[PDB]
Amino acid sequence: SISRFGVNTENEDHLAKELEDLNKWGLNIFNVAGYSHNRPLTCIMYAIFQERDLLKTFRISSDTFITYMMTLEDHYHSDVAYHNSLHAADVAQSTHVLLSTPALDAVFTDLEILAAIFAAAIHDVDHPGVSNQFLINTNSELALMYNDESVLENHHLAVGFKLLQEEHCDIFMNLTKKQRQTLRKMVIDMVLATDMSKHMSLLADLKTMVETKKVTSSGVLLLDNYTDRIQVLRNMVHCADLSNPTKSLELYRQWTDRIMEEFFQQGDKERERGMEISPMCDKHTASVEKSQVGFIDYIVHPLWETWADLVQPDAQDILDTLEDNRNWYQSMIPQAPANRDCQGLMEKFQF
Ligand SMILES: [As]
Ligand SMILES: [As]
Ligand SMILES: [As]
Ligand SMILES: [Mg+2]
Ligand SMILES: [Zn+2]
Repeated sequence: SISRFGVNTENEDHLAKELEDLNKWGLNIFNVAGYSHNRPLTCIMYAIFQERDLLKTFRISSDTFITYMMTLEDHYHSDVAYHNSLHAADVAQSTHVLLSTPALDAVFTDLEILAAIFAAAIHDVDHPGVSNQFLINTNSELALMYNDESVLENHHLAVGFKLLQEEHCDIFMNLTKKQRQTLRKMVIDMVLATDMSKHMSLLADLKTMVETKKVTSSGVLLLDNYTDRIQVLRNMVHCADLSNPTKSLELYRQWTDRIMEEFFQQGDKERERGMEISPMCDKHTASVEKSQVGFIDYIVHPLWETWADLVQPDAQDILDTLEDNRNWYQSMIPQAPANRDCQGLMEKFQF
């Protein structure tokens, strides 16, 4: 209901224009946030669920859905530069687009589609704007609870599911016990997979799958067993999570400005607490351009190249944009002279 969003007819008309790109890679989620009183995750998720008739299929009332989504979205930190609800909204919408790629047509069940989009929506909830290592190094209660392993990722999941218990928030109330068990299994799998420390293993497994790749007479992929389906889904969400460099430059630049701002803020916290500054977190040493080029060359491109292979020729335009964006950043490198976590990777592979 538009009233729950507090949007007037004028901005509702603006949103109607923006949402024409709901099923497109070119959707501008920044504009959606601007016309929805900064509730891009709830707005885009509502639009997605309506578009896919998910509310109908799973007997989720608009009331329960919006209440839960607004609750979830409010648990993202609006003062965190990158890992906020705008990023979650972007990953959710990007996942929604990837799910409809021709090569995957009719491959996934409605429960798997629900699980993937839900996973994308909650994958960074209650993110503090600092890395797992920062939490571990400060002897954070969170790190102690999760034994220093995928600390934030485990937390995002715990929060995402815990919020279903708040008043009028159980969007899975009408799923069968079996469906809830299966969806929960898949969501946990996908969110845990967003831990950048698992990237290399994910890509390797994905490549191994592309080898045994099977298609139909029309070209559609064939995934008849659960293990292969969840493997594609976990990589799909991971790709959506790493899709910023594949969007139009106007968007990509904003995403980059944001992640750097977030890294710099962690750097400020480290300096404030007498800690050594983490890689990429010192604005007076960080090479933004070099870092993006290196990150694309060693992490993003390899991943998307593999995904494109799996769904060829579906993701060709994405690869072209990624290439153009990479070369733009390489050109922007101030005319100069001659680990296993995002921050460490960006510093290591720095071009
Ligand atoms: As909306
Ligand atoms: As991320
Ligand atoms: As990252
Ligand atoms: Mg994350
Ligand atoms: Zn993310």
